Amino acid sequence: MRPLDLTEKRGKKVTIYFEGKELEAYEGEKLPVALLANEIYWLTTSNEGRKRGAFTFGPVPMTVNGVKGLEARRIKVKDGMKIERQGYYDFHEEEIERVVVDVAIIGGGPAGIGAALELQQYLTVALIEERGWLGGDMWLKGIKQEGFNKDSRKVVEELVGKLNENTKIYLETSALGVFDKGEYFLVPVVRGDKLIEILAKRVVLATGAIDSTMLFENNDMPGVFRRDFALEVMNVWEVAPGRKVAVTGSKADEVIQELERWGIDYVHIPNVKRVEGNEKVERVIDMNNHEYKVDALIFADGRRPDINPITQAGGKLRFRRGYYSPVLDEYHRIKDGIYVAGSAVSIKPHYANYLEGKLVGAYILKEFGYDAQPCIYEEKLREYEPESLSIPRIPLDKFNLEDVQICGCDVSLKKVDEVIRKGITDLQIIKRLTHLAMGFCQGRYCLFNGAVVVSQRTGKKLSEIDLPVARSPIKNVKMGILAR
Amino acid sequence: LPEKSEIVVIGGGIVGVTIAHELAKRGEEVTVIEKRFIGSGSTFRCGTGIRQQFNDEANVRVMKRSVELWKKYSEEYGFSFKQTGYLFLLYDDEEVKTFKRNIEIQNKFGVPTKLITPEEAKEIVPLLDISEVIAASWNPTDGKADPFEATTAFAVKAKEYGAKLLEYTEVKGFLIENNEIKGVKTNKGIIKTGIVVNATNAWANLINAMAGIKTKIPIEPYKHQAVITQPIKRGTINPMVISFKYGHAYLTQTFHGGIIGGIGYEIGPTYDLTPTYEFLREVSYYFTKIIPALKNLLILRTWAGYYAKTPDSNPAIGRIEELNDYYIAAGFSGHGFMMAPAVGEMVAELITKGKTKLPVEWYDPYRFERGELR
Amino acid sequence: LPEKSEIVVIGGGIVGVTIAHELAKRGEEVTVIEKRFIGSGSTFRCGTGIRQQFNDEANVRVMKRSVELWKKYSEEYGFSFKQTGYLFLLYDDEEVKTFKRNIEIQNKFGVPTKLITPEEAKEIVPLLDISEVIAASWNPTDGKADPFEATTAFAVKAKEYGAKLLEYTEVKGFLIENNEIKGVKTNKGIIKTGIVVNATNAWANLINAMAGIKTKIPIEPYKHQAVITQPIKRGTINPMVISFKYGHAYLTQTFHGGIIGGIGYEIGPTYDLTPTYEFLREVSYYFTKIIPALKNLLILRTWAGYYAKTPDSNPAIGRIEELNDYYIAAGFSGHGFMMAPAVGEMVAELITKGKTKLPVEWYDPYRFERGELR
Ligand SMILES: Cc1cc2nc3c(=O)[nH]c(=O)nc-3n(C[C@H](O)[C@H](O)[C@H](O)COP(=O)(O)OP(=O)(O)OC[C@H]3O[C@@H](n4cnc5c(N)ncnc54)[C@H](O)[C@@H]3O)c2cc1C
Ligand SMILES: Cc1cc2nc3c(=O)[nH]c(=O)nc-3n(C[C@H](O)[C@H](O)[C@H](O)COP(=O)(O)OP(=O)(O)OC[C@H]3O[C@@H](n4cnc5c(N)ncnc54)[C@H](O)[C@@H]3O)c2cc1C
Ligand SMILES: Cc1cc2nc3c(=O)[nH]c(=O)nc-3n(C[C@H](O)[C@H](O)C(O)COP(=O)(O)O)c2cc1C
Ligand SMILES: Nc1ncnc2c1ncn2[C@@H]1O[C@H](COP(=O)(O)OP(=O)(O)OP(=O)(O)O)[C@@H](O)[C@H]1O
Ligand SMILES: [Cl-]
Ligand SMILES: [Cl-]
Ligand SMILES: [Fe+3]
Repeated sequence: MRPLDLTEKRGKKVTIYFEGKELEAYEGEKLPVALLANEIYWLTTSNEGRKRGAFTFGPVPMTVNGVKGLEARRIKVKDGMKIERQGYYDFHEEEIERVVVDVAIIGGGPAGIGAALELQQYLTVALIEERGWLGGDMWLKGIKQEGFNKDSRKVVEELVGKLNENTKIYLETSALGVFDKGEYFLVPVVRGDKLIEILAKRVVLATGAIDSTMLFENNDMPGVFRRDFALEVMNVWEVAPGRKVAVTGSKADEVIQELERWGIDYVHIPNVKRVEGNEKVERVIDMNNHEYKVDALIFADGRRPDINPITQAGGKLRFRRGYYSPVLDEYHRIKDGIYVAGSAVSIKPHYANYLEGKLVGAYILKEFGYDAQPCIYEEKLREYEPESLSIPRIPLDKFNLEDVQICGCDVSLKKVDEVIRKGITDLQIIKRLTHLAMGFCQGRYCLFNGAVVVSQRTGKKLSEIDLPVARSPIKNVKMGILAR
Repeated sequence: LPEKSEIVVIGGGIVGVTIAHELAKRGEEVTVIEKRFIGSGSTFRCGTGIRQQFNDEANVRVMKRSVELWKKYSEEYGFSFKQTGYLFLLYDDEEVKTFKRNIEIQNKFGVPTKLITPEEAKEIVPLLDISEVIAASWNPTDGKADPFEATTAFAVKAKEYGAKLLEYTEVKGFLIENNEIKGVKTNKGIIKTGIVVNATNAWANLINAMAGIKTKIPIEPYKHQAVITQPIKRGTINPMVISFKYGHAYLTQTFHGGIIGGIGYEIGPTYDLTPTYEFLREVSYYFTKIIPALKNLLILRTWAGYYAKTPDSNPAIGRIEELNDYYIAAGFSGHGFMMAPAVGEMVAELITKGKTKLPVEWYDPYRFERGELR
Repeated sequence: LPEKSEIVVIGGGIVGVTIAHELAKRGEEVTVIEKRFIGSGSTFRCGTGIRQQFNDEANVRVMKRSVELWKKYSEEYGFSFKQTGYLFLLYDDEEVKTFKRNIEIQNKFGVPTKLITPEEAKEIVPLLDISEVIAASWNPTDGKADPFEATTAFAVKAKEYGAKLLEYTEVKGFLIENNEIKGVKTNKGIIKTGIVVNATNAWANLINAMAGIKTKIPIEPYKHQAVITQPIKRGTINPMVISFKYGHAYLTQTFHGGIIGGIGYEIGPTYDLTPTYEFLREVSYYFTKIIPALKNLLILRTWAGYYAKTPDSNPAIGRIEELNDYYIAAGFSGHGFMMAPAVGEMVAELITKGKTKLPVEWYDPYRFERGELR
């Protein structure tokens, strides 16, 4: 057992080296998780000298066997592996498959599975998921779940269990976007390092929501965990974020329930001002200047639909219930032939998103001439009012602005605030002046916040501040993979 | 919103503001009218300029001059223009002969371009794959600059010198009395003026239409595209590297560290932006042929913008005689950012003296109907 | 819906049905699978064929043969194929020399084309403006036919001879065991077969994709367009008149009396139909240059259709070896209607004997990866 193991691992034991030090890991574990288990948090430094971990926004470039600039999260641990830290900008110096399919479902959470289950009654589908497992956010929980009155992870197993050979599953697979060729849609997809082109008649974006990022002082430092990452390490791998854990944000109960299940000690800090520490977090300070000693901070401030795949697919947005949503016709369509389902549509219980996927799959099944009954899913859905999110009042005056990070790359809240103060309110321009939303997330974890700041400094309402649209490759792909 | 103005420049991109800028520092009173923000449009989607390696006297003289103005204003207003060179990679005797010939004409007019060696080309840009390059055209006084940074700079100076820059203000029509311009009709009232300049390149036709110009000045918007990679160590790729053989690829590194670039891949006369999968594939193929290390680099985003094309890839810059005090500076066909400082100077002189130091007549608005393509 | 079939032809356009037709009259059992109706698709949007004036031996021999089959089947099934000729108008020595050379090769292989005089060209087609035509290429055994009429005819005979023609039936996949085809998966069940023919020209890639064919066979759909005028006295314009100089214009009169035609104006790889204003303007300009009387004629409608283009404007017709009993006959690049009777014959013989009388190897599916363009 390593110090942060929640279980004794029974996988094949393996040995790796971090900065020369000999560490034990298990086969199949991903680099940052093996290092966490061994109490190692600080994995890289940004170009302007900011220490960083793997469990919040931003990329983790690491030298993995003399090969510079590999992404830590993507790398499985391997016996004899030589791992080292490096600069942010340090790079290394040194057979297309075509598959035709009826629908192409992007995203493998409850919505995606839902759609696939409905669809494979008669059609051939691609279920595309970049994640390596086929649950959704649901596979991150293991707490009993409403709707299917049954344990979160047990439901996923049941559902995956029910998939046909009519469903081609694509794990560890990144969709690069959707391209309408009139007669079909092209969804180019990357798995391992092969490019696969999926030509489909229909598409469904079952694309999910992403966790909102909280603005407080060293919010990027090692040992801060965004909700999803904390749940992943605890529930998927079985590793604690730390020995004693601070928890914050408006959905902190979801996290606390997991902590309690695993018996991980914690404090609940409703309003975080700052985190401090040399390599990692060791104190958090609240808005009343109270300090708490802890090894990690976990924040959970609500999920918001990931709008990138929507807007690259050519969909339009609406602001409602504290977040941006897809504008849909009466059939959950973004545009003719592209359906949207799940937490991509709105925030609501897993079961609801599951139904919406079935709903969306049923419409296309009806399109195809099969006798489906989308409305039974429709009427089940209405039983679930979509959730709201409070819009954050960022106490700008009360923060030391250069310490609070807005995006992954450079980009402090101060830089953004500065340009707004000089009159610029158009996010298009803000994007260019500061590098907000130009980093390796494409604004996923910062655009909305940038908007909130403009809105706050301006008085201009959020339902009027329109968002820069997502462009060509919605996910990072390198570049060799795309020739010839 | 002013209600009278001696001169009205339509369009507030690099060209529009750069023209205003010259007129204003020359003591003249100018207001620019931009329908969105200063520097939106192609200038906002633009690569990083700036080149003197052209193939005819006029363009070479204009760009020589232009580069002098880039040096001057760059340091004088503090906006940053690195002279890292332009590097044309050559692969066969066909190309070598042609460039030997281009360089010759460049030299005559004071642009000291050299034909160089593969290993020399690889000293500059160490990551260049040199295996099938047989020579390269090199000029160390070509460079790159951020079109947005540079436009905003010229903009605040133009205002300082007394120009009015009107932002969410669209031109919709003209008050034309006899053949006199009397006013420019907008979405926010009419402005009285006798002299107007059309600097809306991709939109030039629209402005020409509103003015009732009957002279054929064919300027079509075409969709060109660009890619940006993840940031990389500073000074990894310094000059603009061009490869005609590999799909009219151009690539260089941004000041942020990016490595930006595009290829020839043109999409027929359209106002559509929105990038395409086919461009994504092609740029990846071409770039990685030219510098192989790019294979290990993440692509972050892709975008599109207009080339405002004419049949001979040269702008239309001149006085239109049949409308009284109508000028055009539009249709820069992909290289209008680099020209801007110089065309500013030219247009100012036209307005102001009736003739120009530089050979502005190469860009004659009337050449097309007359059948005289360059 | 059958459940087994010796041969399955995918696509029920002129090419698809014409192939089935040969196989069936040869005693073989064929079922065609068409996703809409027999002859929808390009055949439905097609001009009126049919020409032997090509510039290389294979095409000239194939079309000579093809025309023999048009004569035979035309009268034998009663579907009407008027041999009114094709008339290529020439305007300069450049063109004359080139056509002198084309005709020469045409003649060698039994296509008796003549180079003719302006006044001769004007006897045929009295309304031709002859003022700048210096010669014309004329062959009196080229003609025109209605692609829909002709397809439906071949269709009902193919059925008579025992072919199954399946109409609202789309191919979606293939059951491939080893490298054996076992079945063609459709929207209405699977059909067992060991031999399949891909005749879906514009869609060819899709079918190739479903089959897992890894050989590069580049076939792109391009938007071409046509116009129809109001009906006019019978026999006013009898031959197909071609003018390369005036925008690759082709025009002729329909059996209804229409005067149908298009021009070169191609719109980049797309599946979009829907006509354009720019085509409307251009066709009007070109036609009225070639025959001035057209100026007084009402345009009624305009439409669009696919050319299924390859890099060398020749189809891919052959056996694909790595899939067991996969054939392709697709990519006719604008002249696939006229070829159909002959390609039917060729494909039948391939399936049936393993080789063909005609030079089918010119249309080698493998030529493109091998780098060998025609
Ligand atoms: C991908 C790409 C890369 C490029 N790279 C380079 C390069 O490396 N070097 C180079 O020199 N050039 C480059 N260019 C081209 C360069 O962007 C253009 O030549 C240049 O921006 C032209 O500037 P402009 O001011 O004439 O046009 P614009 O910047 O488009 O300015 C015209 C302005 O007029 C405004 N307007 C239009 N209609 C109206 C109206 N009715 N009323 C008021 N305003 C109106 C528009 O809002 C617009 O802002 C590139 C272009 C693209 C697309
Ligand atoms: C404006 C215009 C004018 C033309 N003029 C001439 C001319 O004068 N002379 C000449 O020779 N040619 C001409 N052509 C070209 C001619 O139309 C084509 O070469 C010819 O129609 C090709 O026939 P085809 O049967 O190969 O293609 P098509 O007629 O398109 O047949 C392919 C069929 O396959 C079907 N299909 C596609 N996918 C599937 C699937 N998955 N399952 C089942 N079926 C499927 C389609 O429904 C379609 O009906 C012209 C074309 C255009 C657009
Ligand atoms: C000089 C220049 C640098 C750019 N750098 C980046 C970048 O580093 N990251 C990024 O995501 N986009 C970058 N872009 C693309 C911008 O997002 C660009 O303005 C754009 O995408 C146009 O807006 P649209 O894509 O919403 O149409 C750059 C564009 C230019 C012209
Ligand atoms: N471009 C993409 N390629 C592949 N997978 C993607 C892509 N974008 C998003 N995804 C995946 O889509 C899935 C979204 O599922 P998620 O569980 O978040 O939402 P859901 O299925 O609507 O239901 P719930 O939100 O209640 O779990 C995630 O697993 C995410 O990794
Ligand atoms: Cl341009
Ligand atoms: Cl065709
Ligand atoms: Fe980012």
